[PDB]
Amino acid sequence: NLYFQSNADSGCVVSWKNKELKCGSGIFITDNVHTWTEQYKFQPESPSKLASAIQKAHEEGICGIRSVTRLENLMWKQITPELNHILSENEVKLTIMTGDIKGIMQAGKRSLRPQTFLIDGPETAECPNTNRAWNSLEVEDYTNIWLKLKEKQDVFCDSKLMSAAIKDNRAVHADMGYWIESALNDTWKIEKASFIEVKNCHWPKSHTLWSNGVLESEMIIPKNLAGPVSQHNYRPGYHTQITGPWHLGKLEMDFDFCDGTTVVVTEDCGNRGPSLRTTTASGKLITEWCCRSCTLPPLRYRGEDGCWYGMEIRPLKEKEENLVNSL
Amino acid sequence: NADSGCVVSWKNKELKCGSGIFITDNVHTWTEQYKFQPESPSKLASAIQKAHEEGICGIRSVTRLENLMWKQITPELNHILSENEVKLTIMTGDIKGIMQAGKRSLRPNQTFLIDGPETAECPNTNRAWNSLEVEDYGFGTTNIWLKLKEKQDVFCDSKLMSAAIKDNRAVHADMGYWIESALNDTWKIEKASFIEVKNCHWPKSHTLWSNGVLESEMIIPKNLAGPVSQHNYRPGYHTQITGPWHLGKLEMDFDFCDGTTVVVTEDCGNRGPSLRTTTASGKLITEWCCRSCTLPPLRYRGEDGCWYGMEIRPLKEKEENLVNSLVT
Amino acid sequence: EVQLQQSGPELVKPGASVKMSCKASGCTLTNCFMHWMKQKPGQDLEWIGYINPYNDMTKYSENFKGKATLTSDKSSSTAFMELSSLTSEDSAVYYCARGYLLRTGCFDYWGQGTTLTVSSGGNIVLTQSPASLAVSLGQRATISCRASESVDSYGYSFMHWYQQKPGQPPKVLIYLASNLESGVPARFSGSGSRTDFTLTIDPVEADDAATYYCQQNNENPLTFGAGTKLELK
Amino acid sequence: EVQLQQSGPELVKPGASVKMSCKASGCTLTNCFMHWMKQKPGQDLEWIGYINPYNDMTKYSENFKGKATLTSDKSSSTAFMELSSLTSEDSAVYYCARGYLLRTGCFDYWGQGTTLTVSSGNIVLTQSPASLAVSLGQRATISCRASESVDSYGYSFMHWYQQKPGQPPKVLIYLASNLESGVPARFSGSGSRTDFTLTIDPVEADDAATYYCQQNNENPLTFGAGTKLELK
Ligand SMILES: *[C@@H]1O[C@H](CO)[C@@H](O)[C@H](O)[C@H]1NC(C)=O
Ligand SMILES: *[C@@H]1O[C@H](CO)[C@@H](O)[C@H](O)[C@H]1NC(C)=O
Repeated sequence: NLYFQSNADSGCVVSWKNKELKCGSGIFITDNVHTWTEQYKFQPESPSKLASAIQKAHEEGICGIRSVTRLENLMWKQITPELNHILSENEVKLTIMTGDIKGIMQAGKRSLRPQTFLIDGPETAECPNTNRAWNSLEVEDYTNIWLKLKEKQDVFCDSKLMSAAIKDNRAVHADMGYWIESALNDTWKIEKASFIEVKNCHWPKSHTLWSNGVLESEMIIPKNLAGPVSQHNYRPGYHTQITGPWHLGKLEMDFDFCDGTTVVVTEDCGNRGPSLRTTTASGKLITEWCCRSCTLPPLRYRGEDGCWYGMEIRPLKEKEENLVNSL
Repeated sequence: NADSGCVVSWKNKELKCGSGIFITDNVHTWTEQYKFQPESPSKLASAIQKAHEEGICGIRSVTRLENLMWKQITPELNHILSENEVKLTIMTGDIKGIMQAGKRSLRPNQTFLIDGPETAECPNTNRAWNSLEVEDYGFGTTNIWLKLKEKQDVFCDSKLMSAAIKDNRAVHADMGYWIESALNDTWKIEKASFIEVKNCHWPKSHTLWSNGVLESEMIIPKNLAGPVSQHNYRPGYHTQITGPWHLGKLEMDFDFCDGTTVVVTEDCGNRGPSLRTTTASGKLITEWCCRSCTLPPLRYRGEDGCWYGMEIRPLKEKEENLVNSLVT
Repeated sequence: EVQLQQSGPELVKPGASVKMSCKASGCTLTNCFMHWMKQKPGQDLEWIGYINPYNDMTKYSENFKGKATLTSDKSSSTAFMELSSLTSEDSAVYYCARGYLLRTGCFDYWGQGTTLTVSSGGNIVLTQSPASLAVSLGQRATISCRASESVDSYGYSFMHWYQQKPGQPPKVLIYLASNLESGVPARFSGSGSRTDFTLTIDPVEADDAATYYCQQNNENPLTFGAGTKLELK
Repeated sequence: EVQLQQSGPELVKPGASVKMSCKASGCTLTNCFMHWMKQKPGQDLEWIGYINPYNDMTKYSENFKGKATLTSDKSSSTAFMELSSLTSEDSAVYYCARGYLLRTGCFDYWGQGTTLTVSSGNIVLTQSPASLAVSLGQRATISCRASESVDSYGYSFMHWYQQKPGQPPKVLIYLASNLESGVPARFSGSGSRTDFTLTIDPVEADDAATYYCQQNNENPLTFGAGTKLELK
């Protein structure tokens, strides 16, 4: 032929562990979670288009919205001064106030439509999630990222942001706020997972490796928390981390011992329950842990306030009542 | 731990540096980036005695790089065989279109045939196939060390496979494949490039969207290392079992063949073996059709011209005058 | 359980840099988060951040990210703090205290202080009431602390009370809203939940004249009250 | 149907480069694959490669990857061949012929040839016989063995050319056994797979020439060594 198939990403890359340098053309999945400064910014194409769907929203009886992704909320912070100003010139007595992010970004059952108002913050019964919009933005085009109002109301994370890759038997599912690594050592299992957000949308199988023959009851990161339905989302001896410490919001999951503690495998151990932290509220360390039928190293999370263990890792001797847990 | 470096996207118009996974297109590279080498040529000589002793008369390579390896290596294999005292000559030949599979396998005067053309004296039932897996990597070109597999299965070596999806454009890739998918209204296969055509199975661990797949809808057939994935669909096309895979090295996409036209008509002929747009003598067949396929037409392009998907038949011309792909 | 030793006082020229140190004893990897706080002469305390020398885990409060740099030496288990470009607003007593991660413990044990002279939808705010309070021996002294947002997590109140005599580091009295720190006389008590807490001294005595601070560690940044100056009649 | 116009003769010093041209008329995008061949004085023909000026599809045979560079001009539909570092081993007559892609057609039409003088001041086809003398009215038999089948899709991609002195080859038989339009039926070819034979019966006065067999079943395209037929 005479066609140059560089519709892709062209450049060079060096691998520290593999000890080679490779150039060429293809697909580059970058880690947009462990970046030092903000690589991507959310922006709306038309704030006035957004102002329409916000009036229209309250006219539908909607009191507020809950963000899907963290960058959506951070967009809502920079954007709220002008959204209230276009509202002021169009003289609607409805004020937009946006607060900060809880742990999980809970989903809401209402939605905006294309053409006081509380963005995020904590929960409230005066403006419940039943009346909050959620997942009504999709990506338009593009470092900057432009957003537009969505068509249909479904429960799936914006596919235009997701990515996955597998090579040299190391697998990755990635997001603006997720980074899930799996690897082949005897068997395929999850090894690390990084979170800047924890969302409540569904990971679309179109962006999932090995999405066949999965029992959701064995997915480590739960489906309801944007867990990918994949056999890479698997660890032998662990089941879904439904009650993991997802309330930390930003956390680091992996498989190793928490500092100063030990996990043993014993059938005498307690059943799997809500995740406990290794330090009491007073700062005491609980050194001896166990699990009934898990596989070492233990599933451990690390967050802003210390080290937590997977659901199946219980204290060996210490009574659970003295421990901080995630309910 | 990962791949760190920089990348420029011409279509997206940005530059991005960072750390992650870089899937390179190892098919349209200008030089041979990777070469297969054996860890122990002496171990390969041993496992071939046992093969020949068991009645295995030859072997068929899975991947193209495997055949090239058997070429660099046969002078040393015959020298290790001669020093070891055994009247057996190995001669390994060239590659046909499809890399046909054999039903036997290796385990960890008289003649031993590696690849080459087909034969009744040494049929595929009695040839070893897919007995090598990757050990580790060199650096640079870049070396790939191979060793004998512990188990006999039909799955392509996973250490060579890769997949990726970002910007709603997905890729399933290999030392010899490069299969692109994209979301335009719907998810469908768009382009797929081949330097080899192999006869192993694309392992589901390295497959995107591998649930609820019908093999009767996979464009690249499961039997030709087609990935079992809903990224391997195209509306209005079914499995291309009789595509021109004998071409060996070819380029699939969806566009009209130079100088031809496809129309959608219920009067068109039924789907059969893939035909070529130029007759053997060099005449061009300009008018084509298909019963219920969706335009643009599925086309293959190889060193000998432009072929069409199975459902695209000539409109006026009698099919008997055309070259078709039922090559044995 | 843990002993903290801060470096001597420093007198610096405006615009230059200064580096002060704190050496810890009785630490382990799991505790031993060395926090740093700033106190203008007779003022509230600002939380700068922490650094654990064994881990090199660090955190800064937003106000100080260009200003402070926390570094460590695992070997001696010593923390260092560097203070960028210096202005007269940086003159204060800078305390190094041992603490823990976010919703964890209190400032158990304290360094003696290093005195710095320069010459030639947000934070949780704690409001203390009253600003000053005068009382006789035997009476009941009541100090209250209002948080603008709940300081509760996991069924605990991450709220603490400290007493500070002049020219001295604070001392822990009540931790977790209501627990009597070991070795503190039972006349001190704390109570409350969510956003409303009260310290009570009953009966107040001759020794108890000091300034009383509430502090929270339910969320970063850590913040203090304005103080309550308690004085005898 | 197609007219090929090659550039004038070139006398070149050893060590320099040369760029010769070929201008095509009556081409379309779909054919118009301009192949290039080298013919040492009174020797076999080597296939250099092709370039289609409309497409810029190009292919080189391995021997010429360092030597030849093919370039194009869509506007005039002209192919250019440049010949890198020149030695007297490069002295030859260089032909430009219209052909097709791999298993397709034959060298339909040929340019007149460019004579390159360098001075200061795979499927192997074996042709038999090398030279052969025969009398008027008798029968000439030339045979061509291919080292591998040149058969594909039920055709034999085997062709026969006649080359009078000082002139490009001409097609006589295409696809092993088909008579090119206007070629006398006294010429006939037969065979399949690896064994082919051209027969002239009866040979006549005009039939004194050198005869080549050629295949295009697999790259590179290859020729026979030639058969010099002489009268008596
Ligand atoms: C792989 O597994 C073995 C045994 O299970 C273990 O000793 C080794 O550390 C593992 N390596 C990894 C997880 O990189
Ligand atoms: C998407 O579909 C439209 C429909 O006509 C087509 O014209 C367009 O070329 C397609 N886009 C891509 C990128 O193939």
